Amino acid sequence: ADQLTEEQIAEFKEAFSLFDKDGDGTITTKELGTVMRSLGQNPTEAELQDMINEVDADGNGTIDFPEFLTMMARKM
Ligand SMILES: [Ca+2]
Ligand SMILES: [Ca+2]
Repeated sequence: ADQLTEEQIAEFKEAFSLFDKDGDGTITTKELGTVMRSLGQNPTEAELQDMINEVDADGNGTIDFPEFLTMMARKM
């Protein structure tokens, strides 16, 4: 288990699906709203822009699964 057991990791994969509902391979900022919100939270518009950028490794302005996982490492 790197991050966590295959369970938690697997769920992170599922969470990814929940994020990228379109399956475009790209979590958008607006989608981030949905994302954080879906986990049962309430982000501000700023939080969408900022939450992405804070965990954007490429500086592109989008989040993928790999980046999500690194973010997940921060989630602790
Ligand atoms: Ca998307
Ligand atoms: Ca990115």
